Amino acid sequence: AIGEFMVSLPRMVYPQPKVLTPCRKDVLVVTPWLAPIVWEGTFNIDILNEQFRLQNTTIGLTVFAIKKYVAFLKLFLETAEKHFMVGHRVHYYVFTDQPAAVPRVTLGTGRQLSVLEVRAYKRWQDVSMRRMEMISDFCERRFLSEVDYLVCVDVDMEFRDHVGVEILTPLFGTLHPGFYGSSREAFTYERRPQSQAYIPKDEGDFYYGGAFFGGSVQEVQRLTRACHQAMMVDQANGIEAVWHDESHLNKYLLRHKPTKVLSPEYLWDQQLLGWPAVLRKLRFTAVP
Amino acid sequence: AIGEFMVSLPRMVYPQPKVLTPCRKDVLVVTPWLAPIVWEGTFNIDILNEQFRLQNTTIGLTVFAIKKYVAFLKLFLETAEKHFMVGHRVHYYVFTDQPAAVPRVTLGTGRQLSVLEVRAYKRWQDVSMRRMEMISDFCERRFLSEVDYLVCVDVDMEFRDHVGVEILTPLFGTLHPGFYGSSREAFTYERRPQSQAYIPKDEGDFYYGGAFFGGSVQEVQRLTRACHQAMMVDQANGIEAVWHDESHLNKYLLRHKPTKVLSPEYLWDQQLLGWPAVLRKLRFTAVP
Repeated sequence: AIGEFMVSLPRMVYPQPKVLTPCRKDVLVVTPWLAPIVWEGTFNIDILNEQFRLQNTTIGLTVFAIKKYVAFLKLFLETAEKHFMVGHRVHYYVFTDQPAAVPRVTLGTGRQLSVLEVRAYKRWQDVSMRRMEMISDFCERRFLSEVDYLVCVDVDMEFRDHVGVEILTPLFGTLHPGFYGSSREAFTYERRPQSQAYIPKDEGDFYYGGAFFGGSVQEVQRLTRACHQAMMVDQANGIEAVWHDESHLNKYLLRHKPTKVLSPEYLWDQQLLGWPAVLRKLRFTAVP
Repeated sequence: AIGEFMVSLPRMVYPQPKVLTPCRKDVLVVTPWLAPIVWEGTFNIDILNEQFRLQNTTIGLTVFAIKKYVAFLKLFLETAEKHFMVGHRVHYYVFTDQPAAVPRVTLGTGRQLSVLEVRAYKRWQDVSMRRMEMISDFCERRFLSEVDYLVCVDVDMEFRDHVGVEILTPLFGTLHPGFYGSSREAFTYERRPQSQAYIPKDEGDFYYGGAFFGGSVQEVQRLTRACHQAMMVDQANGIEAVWHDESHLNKYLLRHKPTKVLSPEYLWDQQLLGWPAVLRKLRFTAVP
């Protein structure tokens, strides 16, 4: 559960934080609205693990695997078992058009998987809107009873390093690895005023990736509901945003600021971008 | 109100945050448990003001003025009117043994003051415990109906610069200006194991000042209730902590980590410590 009376932490011995020493000198570690930007060196995972285990935290992971993308699930789940929220309760939700193609992956204790079938829609429009629509319906269903936080990711990926409770907060986005060093005029936001996703050239904090976002169930139900309704307006107006639900996600997080932002450690592509010195760990990566 | 459905922010034009430029290179701006440490240069006050005004935020300030300390109230309130939460709804609660000695200070719109009398206790023990006891009783009374956040400060102080919604969070402490550069063995925590406030030599994140703490009403009612009960145990055991309620506040915030920590900008003494280059603004200061 979240925000509930929480017991005292036990005695712990760790290095004293030093007020007059920055934790990173090469990157921004806090937004202008005082949300942490999560990089290696910003968190002590031992303290955070204690805090979240004392709250009996359950994390849901949602992933959509449609048509040939089912091929990606075996590595995705195997690597999640090695690196995602180890030590905590996890519930994976795999949305697919092919229930029988889901691989039988062995899970650690406290971890479960549900397979949810999707309707194989006739119209590409309903396909484009499907993820936001489905996440928001289950949010008001199983998710509210079953998990405290939801993480929504793409399947054509693998975990290579720790992804844990440091990311948990009411609402988070992740810096897209193609744009974290770019000026805002270069961001690929929707630029046509006729779209609900429109953001003007002089606005924008970050370009967030559609492949990794999440939050508390309530906040994820708000975001996905908003993006789905906005996409439905655009479809009625005969316009499709340049980057589909990612365009809507960016308009949402511009107007409703995330309470944590994840660094590109959490969403990377080594084939296209290599391993820059500013990335001390590559945690969740494109499969080539 | 807090955590309630919040409307979208309006269009705003401001400088793009740059991911590859730290906001401060001379100080730590985030704790190891990912709480922001609030310094000048870490926040855009325009964004935060919008967020908190859209939530119709009311901030209560509590201050105790006993015996000759009533003399400090005129400057304390006059300077609060110039610098504390301007633009937002404020309710000052002045706890005093001398209701008639409270100065008639002119308040801006949306700002009110209540005078609450204290019992002039016979025993110094009940005096030492009085602030935590009284704050926690009103927390379960007027505060829960009347304000969203509570800030609890000492009266022998003056505001010299902005103190605003950047500080608001479920639970905050402030770095004591005497210790922000010290190692933990130097912190004046209670060191006797017989006291409820005991902290061992190898433990401790920061030394927090008893003169400036706060949070949501629920979290402040938890902290003050805990410190009052712990002080009552110590009194039954015939021990008084070295720094009274400040010792208990430190034991509390060690075991229950604050969600924001305020830099010594927010609690300073220029007579004793000058104006170091690391302090870009001196916001709330000892009266000499």
